[PDB]
This record gives sequence, C-alpha cells and structure tokens, in this order.
Amino acid sequence: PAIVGDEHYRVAQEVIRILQRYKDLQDIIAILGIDELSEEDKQLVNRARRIERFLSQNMMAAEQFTGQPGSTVPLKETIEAFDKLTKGEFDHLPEQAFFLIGGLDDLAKKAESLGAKL
Amino acid sequence: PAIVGDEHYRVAQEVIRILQRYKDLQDIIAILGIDELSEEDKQLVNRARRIERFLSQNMMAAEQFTGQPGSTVPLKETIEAFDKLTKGEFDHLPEQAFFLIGGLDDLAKKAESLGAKL
Amino acid sequence: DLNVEIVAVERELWSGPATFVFTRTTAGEIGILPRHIPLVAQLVDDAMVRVEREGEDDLRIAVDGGFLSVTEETVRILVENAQFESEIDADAAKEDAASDDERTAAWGRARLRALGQI
Amino acid sequence: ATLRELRGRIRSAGSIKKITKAQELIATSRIAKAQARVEAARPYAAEITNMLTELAGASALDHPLLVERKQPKRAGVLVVSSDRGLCGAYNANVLRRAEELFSLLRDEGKDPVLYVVGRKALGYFSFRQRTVVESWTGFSERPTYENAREIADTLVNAFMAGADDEGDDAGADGILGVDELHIVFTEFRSMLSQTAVARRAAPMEVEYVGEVTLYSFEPDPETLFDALLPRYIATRVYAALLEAAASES
Amino acid sequence: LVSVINEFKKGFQASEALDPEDLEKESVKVRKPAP
Repeated sequence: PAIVGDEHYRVAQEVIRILQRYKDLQDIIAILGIDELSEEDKQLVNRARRIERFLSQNMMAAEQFTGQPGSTVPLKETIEAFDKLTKGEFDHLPEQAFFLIGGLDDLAKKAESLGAKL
Repeated sequence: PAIVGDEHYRVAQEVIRILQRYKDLQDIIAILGIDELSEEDKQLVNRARRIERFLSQNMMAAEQFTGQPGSTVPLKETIEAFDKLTKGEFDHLPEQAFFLIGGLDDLAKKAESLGAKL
Repeated sequence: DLNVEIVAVERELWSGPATFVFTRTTAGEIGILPRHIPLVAQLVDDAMVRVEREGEDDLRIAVDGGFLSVTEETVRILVENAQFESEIDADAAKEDAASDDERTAAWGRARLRALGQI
Repeated sequence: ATLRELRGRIRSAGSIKKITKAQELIATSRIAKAQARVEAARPYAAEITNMLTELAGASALDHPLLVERKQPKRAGVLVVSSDRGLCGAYNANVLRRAEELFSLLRDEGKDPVLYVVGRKALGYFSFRQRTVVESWTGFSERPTYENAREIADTLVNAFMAGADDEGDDAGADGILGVDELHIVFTEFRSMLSQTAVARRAAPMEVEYVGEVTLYSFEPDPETLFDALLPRYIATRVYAALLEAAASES
Repeated sequence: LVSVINEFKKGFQASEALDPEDLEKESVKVRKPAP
C-alpha cells in the first residue's frame, strides 16, 4: 500500500484471494461439478473465471500469432475494472466477453458483439 | 485399412475409442462409480466393460491351469462379434457371459446358462 | 366436553378440548356440541372454523380443502391447508380475494371470514 | 514430473474426501428431517383412510375412479426420481423398476404414458427418447403437499379424460387419457434397505371384509365419496413423495 | 462460397418385466361383506 496506494493493493489482494479460492475449488468442480458448491462459492467461481479471462490481453507483439491488433490499458482503468469485477458488477456478462481484450470499452464492445449489454 | 480392410479397421478403431473413453472415465468411476456419469457415458461404460471381458479368451495353453479346453475364433467372426458389441446388440446380456469364451455361439451358450436369452 | 383435532395434510396443526365447534359445510352452517351424533361433511371452499373453548378466547381458523368428522368423542377437521387468526395477514387476504382464480379467491374469502371482516 | 502430479492428485483426493464426508453428515441430518416429515404426515393419512372407508361402506362403489376400463390400451405412469444426482443407485433403481413396469404393461396390451418427478428421470428418458407428457422438478429433496396435489390433479384429470376415449380417439373430451395410474417410487423400509416399487394409484380395486351407530353423512354419501376420492389420491401421492425424499436422502 | 455452401446445405442429406403380484395395488377398504 505504501508505494502503489491502498486502492491498488486492496484490489490486487482481492483478485489474488478470489483466484486462490478458485484454484482450491477446481478439483471439486471437476469431480462433483459446480452444482454441489455453496451459492457463495458458485458466485466466487463465476467471478474468478471472469477475472482470469480478463487478466489476459491482446498484446502488440502477439498480432503475428492471432491477427488481432494489440491494446494498452492505463493503470487507473485496470484498477477500476478489476475493482468492478471483484464486486460482481460484470457477473451478468458471458466469460467469453472478457477474453483477450483491453479496457472496459473493449469489454462493452465485445459483450455487445456476443449478445449482452455491459 | 489398406491391409486389414475397412471393416476390420473400423471395428478395431471403435473398440479402441470405447476402451479409451472408459479409461478416461476411470478416475470419476473410482470415487463415485458409474452413477454420476451421463447417459451416453453410462451406456459407453457398460459397453466397454463387456468389450474388455470379451477380449479375453479361453486359451489352448490355459487348459493346464483351468482344465477348460481353449477355443479358436475365425477373424471374420471376431470382426462381426465386436461390431455387434460396439453397436450395442449385447448390452442386455450379463457381463460374465463375455468372460473366457470363444465366438458368438459360446456367448449365446454362456448367456443362456446365466439366464439371459441369446 | 369434546376434543377437537385440526389436522393438516403435512402435520397436525391444533388439538385440544373445546365447547362449541362452528363451521360452514356445503349444506349450511353447523354447530357441533359435546354429544353431537356421528357425522361426515365437506366444508365449503371458503369455509371457516370457530372453536369456543372452556375458559379461553375463541379460535378462528381459515380452512382450505376442509372436511368434518364428528364421532361423539372428538371432532376431527381434516384440512388441505389452514391458518390461525393471529397468523393471517389482512393485506394479503384482501389482495388474493376477488381474484379470477377460484381457489385463491376461496382461500382469501376464508381468510377474511376468519379475521372478522367477512 | 511424476511426483508433482502425484502430489496434485493427493491434494485433489483430499479435497474430494472432505467434501464427501461433509455431504454424508448433511445427508444423515436430512434423513432425520425426512423421517420426521413422514411421521408428521401419517395421522392425516390414517384419518382420511378411515373417513373414505366409511363413505365407501355407506355408498355405492361405482365411482368412475374405481372401475377398470374395457379393453384398456393406455396406462399413466408417474416415475418419482431425484433432482440432485449424488445418490448412488437411487435413480438407477427407480428407472429400472419403471422399465420393468413398462415391460409388464406392454405384455398386458397397454401403452405407457409417462410423467416424471425430478430431473434425473427426465434426462434418462430424454436419452431413451421416450416422450414425457409432463414433468415436475425442483422439490424432490423436500416436497410439499401442493406439489402432490398438482401431480394428483393432473393424473386424475388424465384418467377421467380416458373414460370417454374410444380406441385412439379422445372421444367427446378431445383429450386422450389413460386407463390406469401407476406410481414408481422408492420405499424407505429402513435406513439400510430402500426398495423401488410400482404401485397402481388408480383404479382402486375394492377390498372387502365381513364386519368390524352408523354415520350421518351430509349432503349425500355419494357426493362426499366423489369429492374425497381425489383427495385420497393426492394424499397417497404426497406420501409417496415424502417416502421418495427420505429414500433419496 | 457462402451462397454455394447454403445451396449444398439445402441439398445435403444428414444421417425384464414386473411380476403382477409384485405390483401392489391401492385398495378401498370396506366394512361390508362382498356382494
């Protein structure tokens, strides 16, 4: 918190906590399925899948491999977007909408292309 | 297919696919059994168990250990029997009816002995 | 005295001695006294039961799917559903009354009668 | 990297063990609850049985719900299964019993018209491509009397609509009904023993005995009998649902 | 190519028994004797 500030540190720690819990629950989901998780754990699993997809990004150097031009996200936008994600504000969007995009504008455009409204 | 023919090759590939799917499902089956599987998977698991039992045979050299004379199965009969088994024409017969026998006549005799009709 | 048993399908709701059991069967209003003759009757769709007990306030019960059985040793009212006067809420009863659905209208009217508004 | 994957598998197996043990204890508690609910439901069943028996004793036993159709060709069958699937052989045993009932009905020159309670049976019959007229789901774990009432209403309505049917024609109703109503569910005989059984809800063959102040019915014994028989059918369906829930737990 | 695929798609052709005694029946009890 001293260097990056309280907001950045808190958002990063929340993201790490959610991803750690999802990693813990992956085996249970694989064997018994998601339907046997508590409602809060189902919510966390959905949030974690969206977060892990959103951590991916189309890179400038990756175009040669995908044909998609790269993107850059400012730090403030990243912190705000992951704060929103950790609160479940994008839980209604499909997880595929979060895959290989930039900021929240890219998320909205891709969600619209996939039939959902951000 | 260029050597053993299209029918033999297709039947062998189907048998291998069913057995591989059963091997993949082994992990779930060990903990929860076949009951949590999908209907397709349950049908495939029963088919695979019968196929794996039918791949066994009473061997000529085994008579010394069991006293049961061995059996010879013509290749055409083998192909036909395993094609029928993969199709699902013997799913009603009990598993043990497929154990340590020769061709389809032996299967019919053993199934009749165990109660099932064929 | 006469023992009254208000019994629902899921559970036995109320049971105790009483002094006068008023209700409204299909034929008409009926009042059971301690030594009433054996009788079997069908309570009206929006029926209501009023139990006058010894040294206690009267008990008003809204009844749905009611049936009355007097045996000269205990009055037994078998109800698909029922609600005591205290538990009944006025506003919901008003809302569900005068509804096109006959069942909900009857239930609402029974609740109104049990409350006292008729 | 064999050791690394082995350690990962050990962690996964430990987590699965913890979850399964917790679910087992929760299932023990739920068995207690389901048995309590069955006991709570018992007295109303007893009283309604006695009342219906008296009404039959003091009325003509010619209700259309008590007479076997002529050259019957259809039979409604309600299969009660679970919603959640972590029960071991519950659904499999129930569906095996249902298939045996179908075989019996077909050998008796009838056609099964299928109704389903729970999702596992829905999936089974969807795979088999057997048509399901109606399905109710989402209450197998803890069924209420309203669900049983709805199921019994639908089944009895189909049975009544089957009275006027002639051959494959629906008759004056316009609805093609059925000639029988069977229930295939699991009995909770004891904590160790659960048995799947097939039970004919309708038509109800009359059981007679010699003997045991006559009752004074109003307005008429026949009217009360007609208004109570569906209630008895609903009560039996509710009891079957409660027993199925206990057996599933 | 899209039109040709649509036309081809238009033209393309795709690919024991219960014991009667075991069936316990619901019975209506009656005090009176049989007829």
